[PDB]
Amino acid sequence: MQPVREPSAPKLEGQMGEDGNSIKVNLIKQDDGGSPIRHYLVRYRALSSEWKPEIRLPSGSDHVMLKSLDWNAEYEVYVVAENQQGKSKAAHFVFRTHHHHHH
Repeated sequence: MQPVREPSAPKLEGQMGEDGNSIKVNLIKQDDGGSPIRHYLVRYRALSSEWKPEIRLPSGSDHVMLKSLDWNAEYEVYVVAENQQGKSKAAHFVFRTHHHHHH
């Protein structure tokens, strides 16, 4: 267990949820550390929405698609990886869409 370094923070490309009420954030797809990731945990909150505690994902998930979040208002997302020996540093991003205005 000792030579296993913890995983690196998850990757974030901020791929806009054109789908509406949702968004796509990239996920680790390889062994960043000393052992592969086991699970992923995502926590997010919006201006009008609660801090969802965890969105589960398995090690073999290239991305995570979140939903039940504000789209016409601002929201924040935190995501971490959990490998068989420890956890990754959190990565976080903030987003809002549908902010088009007449010009």
